[PDB]
Amino acid sequence: LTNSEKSRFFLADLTGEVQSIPNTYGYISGLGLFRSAPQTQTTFLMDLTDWD
Amino acid sequence: ISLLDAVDRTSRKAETSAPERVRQISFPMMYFKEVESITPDEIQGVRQPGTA
Repeated sequence: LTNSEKSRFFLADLTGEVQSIPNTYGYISGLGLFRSAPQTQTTFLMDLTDWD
Repeated sequence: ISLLDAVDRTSRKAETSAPERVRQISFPMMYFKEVESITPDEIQGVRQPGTA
């Protein structure tokens, strides 16, 4: 019971809100493939070795 | 009533008194009527002044 439309002396009912939230996808992040490798420097190096 | 008048002792004359007078009157009275009405349109969805 807030107020009527175009009149401050009658009442109407604010029944409720209708929230409309955006949809997000999380399949790949849920797969859990990547392993966390914390580090201190801004760049890192790797060695590639092959007897062949 | 009136004032007595002197008369003689041997003439034996005297004076009398007049009778009364009776009348009758009537009275009409006054009438006043007031009418009101109550309708649901006066209560339906009307805000009470001084209240939110």
